[PDB]
Amino acid sequence: MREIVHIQAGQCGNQIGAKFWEVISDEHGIDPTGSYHGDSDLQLERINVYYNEATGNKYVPRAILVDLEPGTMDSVRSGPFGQIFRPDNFVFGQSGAGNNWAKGHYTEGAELVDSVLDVVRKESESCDCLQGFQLTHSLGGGTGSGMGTLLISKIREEYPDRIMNTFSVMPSPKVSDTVVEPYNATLSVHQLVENTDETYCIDNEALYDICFRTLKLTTPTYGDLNHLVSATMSGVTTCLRFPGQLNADLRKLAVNMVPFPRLHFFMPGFAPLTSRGSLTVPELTQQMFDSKNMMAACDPRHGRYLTVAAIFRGRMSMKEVDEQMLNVQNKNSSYFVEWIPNNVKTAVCDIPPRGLKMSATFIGNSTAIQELFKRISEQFTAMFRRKAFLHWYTGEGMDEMEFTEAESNMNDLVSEYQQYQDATAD
Amino acid sequence: MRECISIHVGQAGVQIGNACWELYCLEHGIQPDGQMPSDKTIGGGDDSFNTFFSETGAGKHVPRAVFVDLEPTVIDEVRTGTYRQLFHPEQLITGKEDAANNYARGHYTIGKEIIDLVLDRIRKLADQCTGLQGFLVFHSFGGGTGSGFTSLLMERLSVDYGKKSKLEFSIYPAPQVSTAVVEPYNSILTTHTTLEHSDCAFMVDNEAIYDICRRNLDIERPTYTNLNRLISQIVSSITASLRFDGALNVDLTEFQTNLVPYPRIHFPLATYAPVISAEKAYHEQLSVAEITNACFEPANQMVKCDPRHGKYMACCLLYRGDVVPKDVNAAIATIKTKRSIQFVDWCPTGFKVGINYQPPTVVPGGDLAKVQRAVCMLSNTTAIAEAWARLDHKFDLMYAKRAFVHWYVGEGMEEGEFSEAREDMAALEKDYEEVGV
Amino acid sequence: DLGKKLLEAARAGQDDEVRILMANGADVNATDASGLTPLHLAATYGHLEIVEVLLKHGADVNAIDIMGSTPLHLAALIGHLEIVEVLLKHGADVNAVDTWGDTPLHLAAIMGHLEIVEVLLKHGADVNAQDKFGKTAFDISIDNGNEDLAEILQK
Ligand SMILES: Nc1nc2c(ncn2[C@@H]2O[C@H](COP(=O)(O)OP(=O)(O)OP(=O)(O)O)[C@@H](O)[C@H]2O)c(=O)[nH]1
Ligand SMILES: Nc1nc2c(ncn2[C@@H]2O[C@H](COP(=O)(O)OP(=O)(O)O)[C@@H](O)[C@H]2O)c(=O)[nH]1
Ligand SMILES: COc1ccc(/N=N/c2cc(OC)c(OC)c(OC)c2)cc1O
Ligand SMILES: [Ca+2]
Ligand SMILES: [Mg+2]
Repeated sequence: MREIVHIQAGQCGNQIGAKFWEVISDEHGIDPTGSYHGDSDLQLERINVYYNEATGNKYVPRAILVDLEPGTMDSVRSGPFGQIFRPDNFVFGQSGAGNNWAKGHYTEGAELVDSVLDVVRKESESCDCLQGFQLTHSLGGGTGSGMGTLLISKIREEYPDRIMNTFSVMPSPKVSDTVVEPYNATLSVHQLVENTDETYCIDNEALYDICFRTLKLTTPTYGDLNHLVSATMSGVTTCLRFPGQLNADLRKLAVNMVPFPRLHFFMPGFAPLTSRGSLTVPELTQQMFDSKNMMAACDPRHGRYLTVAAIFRGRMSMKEVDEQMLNVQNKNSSYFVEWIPNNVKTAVCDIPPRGLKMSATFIGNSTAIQELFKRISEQFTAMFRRKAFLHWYTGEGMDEMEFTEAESNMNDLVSEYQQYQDATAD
Repeated sequence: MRECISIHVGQAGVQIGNACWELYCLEHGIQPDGQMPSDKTIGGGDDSFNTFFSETGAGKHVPRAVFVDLEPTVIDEVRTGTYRQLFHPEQLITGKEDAANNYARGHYTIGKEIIDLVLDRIRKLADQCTGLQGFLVFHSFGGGTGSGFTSLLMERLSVDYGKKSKLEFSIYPAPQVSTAVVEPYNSILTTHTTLEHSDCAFMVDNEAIYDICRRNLDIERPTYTNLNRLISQIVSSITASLRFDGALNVDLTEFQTNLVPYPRIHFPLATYAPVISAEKAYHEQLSVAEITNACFEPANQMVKCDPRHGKYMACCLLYRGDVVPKDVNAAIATIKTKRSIQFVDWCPTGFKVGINYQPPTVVPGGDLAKVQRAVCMLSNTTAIAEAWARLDHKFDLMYAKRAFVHWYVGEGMEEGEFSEAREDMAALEKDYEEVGV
Repeated sequence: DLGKKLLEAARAGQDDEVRILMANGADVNATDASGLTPLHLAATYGHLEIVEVLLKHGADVNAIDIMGSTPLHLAALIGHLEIVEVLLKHGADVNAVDTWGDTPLHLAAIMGHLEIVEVLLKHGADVNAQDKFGKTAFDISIDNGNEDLAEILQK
């Protein structure tokens, strides 16, 4: 378990995926040319998890870039870390999807998925010890949502025993007022329940409420939202990129966080929330479980925690961290399930993110995530009751039963979260 | 001289095995390259330490140990450590993909890809022995390899080595340093599958060793290095009778004759004293009676339980150092009455005593202080069922909701083995209760 | 049949074709198999020009389909702010109720069209209107945790 093949699909997938490679390269000390200008050899331990090793001390990220829109190709190249990618890993088509989940999943994306799969093998077969894949994309679009979930199922058919991980961006009318996005998201959640082992729920609704109300940003931009996404993806992959004690394993993370196979949607959290260009141990643990620090528009005090993983970063005494985490479990014992003993794991890392001396990342499997799924389902039902724009989807060959099955699957997913939220151990 | 083979499985078994063999070399006078200056016979020997160390033609003393792990990270540090020149290179077996804290991966899917190679290397050490008497297996309860792969290994050793003995040093899980949430599952599954194939098992409660390091060694947050150094100190006191001259527990057959009255109840309790921090180098020297009293204090036990809550079926005392035999008899005579000690009706109320007149050896860098006399008590009491009761409760809380069960069923294991293992545990608690607890 | 051609013309947004058909006696109030009029489709697909044209030629601003959806229901759902105000300027029923108990205020709140929500309240949207499940527009904001929506409904 070492190498991880990163895949970014769509406009949102390539955008938030570019920020991921800019932030973690700063932490590992890698310039856009590829050289290692670091000051500590700790940045090269398990460096091959997200990078290949080329001649000249040049580290090449193990990322594959996908999008039907040809304009996204030049959007990454013209970035700061733009030319640290393989020209052979750019897979782009002629036309886009236009927020149509059917075009990306059945017609347009079906012609380009095999162009991506052959690039996945070249990265996979050239890996020493591959463990799994991670995907960044949005669910409200047509490419990252439609073709993204299709690409997941095609990869799993050729790598069944590998771990599938996704960073899914949930749609929200506060950031994108498009009425067909609840169609795309609901159809994609129907795919993510079956073909992924672990999914981080990054909610644009929660990201807007953080920039607008907490960060006091009047008109939040995508760069404002992606500042939180890049800061969250870095913390959740801290063990995956540094030694510490947890030796970085996507499988061991899933065995300890996913008690039931369908309930593999994680609620990420981060503290302290900082803007752009602008805390004690009892302070980090406090905000870590606060509703204002979660990247999913859900109140954790409305449900119960099945499993929780926390990553502390920076200079801090190991004993004090074990005291506060046990103390917060005492003051908030009613929000943890009593039939999963010792369901809170604490991780520590010496190297903090840049610009910060201490930080904390929250990875929670809480039943309160049903509030997010109830929201997307309510928007889906209102649109589907009136059959609005359904011809945009059935014209590409989709069956109307797929909409009824996708809504029925997510309603059952919400019902499963409620069953365990009310269960007792006695 | 009858040779013993030590087998180390998983990170816990390998790291504790590494510290154990370091302490063996300091106690026997063996250098990291394997040279033993006080060994007159070169190329062979009939001495007591030959039960653990073989001898090559060049005067090299090599442990009779095998290190196995489904991933190479932990063993690679033994391949490049201080004692890298000591172990046989072909006895360090490493895979590439571990069991992921999943019993099913270690026993069914991943473990089967290396099981035949492990037995062929074990066979090579067995062919070098003139009188192999048994095996010593070091593994964890909560790990995928330590639970799944060990049970598969124990099943295979019973077929190839039918009449040989097999002892365990198991690592009981503790939430303070636990790695997986499913460790109660792996602990119950490997116990049910290894119970028939094991003759005697010394459990090491990670929480018991954790509290001793905090309370007696003044360590604010004990690491794996601090725990393993104290564990190896107790493992050496247990296996010292196999490695030196004496008359108590001289071979593996005597271990179960003295400690195991019935096959299923083969979990003795180990108690060690004194534990004194190295920063108090000028401490007062405890007497034979004061360290003997400490053996009946629950704060010195290797498994957190209350011995005065149960009955004793066997009690063996192993002293090390400046110890006069008449001082032990006087210490027993008081403790035989002044302490609430109860033996079952069907056991002859006795205390077997063995004395080794060499004081314990401390490793450079440890946290323990030099002592002139120490004692390790091995006793089979029904109070150790409390450890199973605490472990079965966490099992019941999760299995009732079938949590994490799909991870096991997806790796060749059937769900019926879960219910079958818990029933075997309920009968084990019923075995201790029908004796007296 | 010009009635079937006026339906397709209002959807695709062919303004000149809509004028030609109405000149040849096309039924402006024709319906499809589900009860949708040209005013329903023009309001759904956001064709403000066809919306104002039909209303000047006898289109029923409060027509309903088999599910009881008015043109204002579909305009509040998809989010065509200008069409909503044009419909209201021609006497559209702001509190029309469909077969699911939903009003134009319910759909605008669920889909997050805050600008349309503010317009509906100015024209007299009943905030006490309950759907088939008893939810009001206020209940939707509280249950969804939409602080911006609840603030608007607390004028
Ligand atoms: N005392 C002590 N316990 C350890 C040590 N290393 C691991 N453990 C215990 O072992 C348990 C986890 O099992 P491991 O041995 O680490 O895992 P494994 O046997 O390699 O099997 P895998 O899951 O496949 O990695 C934890 O509960 C730890 O408490 C150690 O060095 N000393
Ligand atoms: N947080 C965040 N969300 C984005 C970004 N870009 C697009 N989105 C969201 O993604 C949705 C559009 O999907 P998109 O990826 O552009 O379509 P695709 O090309 O088919 O994958 C909208 O609802 C946006 O809110 C971004 O950079 N950051
Ligand atoms: C509820 O019980 C538990 C919860 C989480 C546990 N470990 N958590 C992780 C998290 C990781 O990255 C975030 C790892 O890096 C990929 C990771 O590598 C092993 C483990 C462990 C638990 O026993
Ligand atoms: Ca010799
Ligand atoms: Mg291991």
